[PDB]
Amino acid sequence: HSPILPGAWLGMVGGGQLGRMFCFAAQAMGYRVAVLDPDENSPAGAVADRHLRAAYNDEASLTELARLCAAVSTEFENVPAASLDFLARTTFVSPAGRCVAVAQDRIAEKRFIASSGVTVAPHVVIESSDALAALDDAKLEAVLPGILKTARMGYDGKGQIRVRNAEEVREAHASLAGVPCVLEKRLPLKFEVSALIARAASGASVVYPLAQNTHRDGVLSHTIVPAPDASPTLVQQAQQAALQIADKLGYVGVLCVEFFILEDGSLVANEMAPRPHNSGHYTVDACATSQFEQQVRAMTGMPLGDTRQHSPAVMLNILGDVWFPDGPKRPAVTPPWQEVAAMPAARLHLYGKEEARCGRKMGHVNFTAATLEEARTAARDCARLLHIIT
Ligand SMILES: Nc1ncnc2c1ncn2[C@@H]1O[C@H](COP(=O)(O)OP(=O)(O)O)[C@@H](O)[C@H]1O
Ligand SMILES: [Mg+2]
Ligand SMILES: [Mg+2]
Repeated sequence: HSPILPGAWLGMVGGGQLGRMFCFAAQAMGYRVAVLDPDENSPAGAVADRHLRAAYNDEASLTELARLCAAVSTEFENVPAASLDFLARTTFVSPAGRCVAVAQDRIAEKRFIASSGVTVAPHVVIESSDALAALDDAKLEAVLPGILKTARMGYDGKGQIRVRNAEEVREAHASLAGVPCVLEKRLPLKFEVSALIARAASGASVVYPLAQNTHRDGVLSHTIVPAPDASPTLVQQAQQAALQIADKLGYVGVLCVEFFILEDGSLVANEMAPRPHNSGHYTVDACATSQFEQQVRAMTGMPLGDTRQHSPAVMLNILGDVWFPDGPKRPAVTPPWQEVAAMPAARLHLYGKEEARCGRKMGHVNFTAATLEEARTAARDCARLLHIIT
């Protein structure tokens, strides 16, 4: 892989905020970015050097992208793997379609992570309605109460149903149109962490500090780095687990592995994203090389960057709910960005999305300071200001 050098065209399939932040990282280093995204108002397309407005399976546009670009990546975990494989006929694609196919499918993903030597949650695979019908209630009850999750196309807790007995499992599967699913035992979670790694085609890799993540209603709310409740041993285990998965997968790119720490202290792998991750946004303001720059480096065959964290950090997600302080049925109110910007620790990142909607990710604020407790305190003050907390 002769390295792809500054000045070249780099392709990005998907045009959300992750693709937008990739654009800034690539363009700062002198690359040009072509974004393929069907939406006219794409956050990434708005800043890309070129936006191909097309469906992710459009043959002509895929051909155009691969002809223009020396290397192509994605920011969209649910992208069709066949689109990445089509692109790889004529250009370098990182991560490869085969890797994305494993990570985007909960059944394949749990099997693969287990086969890497990493513990996953107790679960029952439900391949089809016919298969579920043949399972006895005891086999379901062994992982109940639990969560029925669609194997494909879930994000932000969607495609998931709580289930408390075998009958609810069967009704839930019908409610999900009978698609393949995983039934996971609900575990007693003490805290959640994510390991962020980048891996080059050579097998070289870098790892970030462990991020400690808090979710509300299944959506990431904030991230604290380095994880205050993760001992050096656990940090080491979680990092090695992500690297073992990435090595076995032949993964080239940025990989984020989410973990549970249970009340008994055990580490359980939840899922992985074949891309930069919401819980890695802090790297932009806290680390030498951001996760977006690692994606550039991995896909170009350039050396991976240093992951040194120069400042402790907290990321606070900004959902569209913040625009509705008087409730969703009342008019939107522009959030107090002038008061956020008056906070010394605050690094404001807004995605350029036109319409604020509840549940929609509109931005994030990174808080950096000399000490983690100063950053945590600032993020709490900002959360109260925005009515994220009381
Ligand atoms: N087996 C489980 N036990 C307990 N909590 C869980 C389990 N699976 C998921 N959760 C909770 O729900 C959140 C979202 O589930 P996850 O499968 O990660 O959804 P998504 O893929 O949409 O991000 C997790 O971060 C975790 O807090
Ligand atoms: Mg996944
Ligand atoms: Mg998750």
